Amino acid sequence: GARIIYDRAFLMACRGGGGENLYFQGKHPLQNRWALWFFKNDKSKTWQANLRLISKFDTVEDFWALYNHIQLSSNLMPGCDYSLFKDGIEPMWEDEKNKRGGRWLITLNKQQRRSDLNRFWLETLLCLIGESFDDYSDDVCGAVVNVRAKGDKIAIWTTECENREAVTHIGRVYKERLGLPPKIVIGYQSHADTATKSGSTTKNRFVV
Amino acid sequence: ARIIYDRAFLMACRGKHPLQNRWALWFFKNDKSKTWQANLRLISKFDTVEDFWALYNHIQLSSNLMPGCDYSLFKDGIEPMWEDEKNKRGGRWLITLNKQQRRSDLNRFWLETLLCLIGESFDDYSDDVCGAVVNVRAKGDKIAIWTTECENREAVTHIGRVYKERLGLPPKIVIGYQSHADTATKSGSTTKNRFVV
Ligand SMILES: CC[C@@H](O[C@H](C)CO)c1ccc(-c2ccccc2F)cc1NCCO
Ligand SMILES: CC[C@@H](O[C@H](C)CO)c1ccc(-c2ccccc2F)cc1NCCO
Repeated sequence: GARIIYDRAFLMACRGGGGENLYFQGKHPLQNRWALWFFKNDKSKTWQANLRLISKFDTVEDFWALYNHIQLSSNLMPGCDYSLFKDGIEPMWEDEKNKRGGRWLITLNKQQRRSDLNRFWLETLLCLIGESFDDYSDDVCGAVVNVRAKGDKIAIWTTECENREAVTHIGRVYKERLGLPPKIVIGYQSHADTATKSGSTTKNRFVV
Repeated sequence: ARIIYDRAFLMACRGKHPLQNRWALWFFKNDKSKTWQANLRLISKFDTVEDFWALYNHIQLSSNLMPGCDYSLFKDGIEPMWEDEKNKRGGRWLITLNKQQRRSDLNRFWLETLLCLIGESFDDYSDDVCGAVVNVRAKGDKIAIWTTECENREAVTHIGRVYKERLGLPPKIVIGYQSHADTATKSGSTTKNRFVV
């Protein structure tokens, strides 16, 4: 009665349609159901009005259908954010599953939009849907991409910043899967520190 | 697979269970010194049974009934205005309540409407549902389910028959479906009903 885990190679092989899905039993179930959110930035609107749920999915094939659809139907607008979160967790730090939590953060420079945004974001998505952090995948809430003019942010959000073992294992595996050099250190920030603006930086509770 | 909750399951969850859709609760007062942008205020969004009940229990305790007001629950991304792309070709099953039935049936009928929406009570035809509107008025209240396409007769009349069943209305009491394009034009004391159940 075990966790459903997909490595990167298996998820890539399941890409590009193909499956007949006979008996509604030929699709590959995910451990969790996931919801894709969009948060727009315009028209003098409340935080709630700008957050929109796009779509939910709980198979590898339906992930790839949505991915292929967004990849062909959507263009990149700064001010926007996309978030993939487990079903029942809103992509806001005030949520019961995020308020005690935080994020592993990747910051991309202006150059790296064109070179690394799509690659790093896909690798992040596969880490989530594939349950890549072993038992510590349960600490994962979701992932956020902030598209910005200064430079783009990609983050894995986790549920509890005081779970050092879980947080640091997520961190180490994520950095490995992004193929980041050991010189490039990524930082974990409590959402409670990120919420308070106190200077040019937020404190990192952990680094890998 | 579609997430469907019957009435009994949703009531059992009242003091997390995902909804098929995310829903947005809107409030609208008729005020001309402010116009349709400032009058229409978003109150809150939700996509679980428990968060529906938290908001319901909150509004039920914290809010008192003012005529001229309207509340609307619509799917996330559909504004509660007929000009919206998802409503302009559509219409509404309308329940009109007399002055007496404000005290007896408003809260009951409105709750039953809400459960039909969040529970996906119309089978595949729940996708034709946009939302629901309650207009609190002195003449007598209005409750309506809004659907996306008035030319989908099969979708529309299934919704109306299930809705009428869930309101526990007698078969003598016939409800009417009105195109938003007919309701927009004031032509007398009544609007034409494209269908009736
Ligand atoms: C920031 C990348 C953004 O780019 C779009 C093409 C618009 O610029 C984007 C957003 C969401 C998803 C997404 C799809 C399926 C499941 C979860 C998801 F988050 C994928 C992408 N991009 C893929 C590569 O283009
Ligand atoms: C019956 C109209 C109004 O009644 C109050 C007395 C108004 O001050 C009302 C409005 C919205 C909601 C509502 C709550 C949660 C989600 C969607 C909703 F539309 C519930 C109610 N009434 C509850 C039962 O009386």
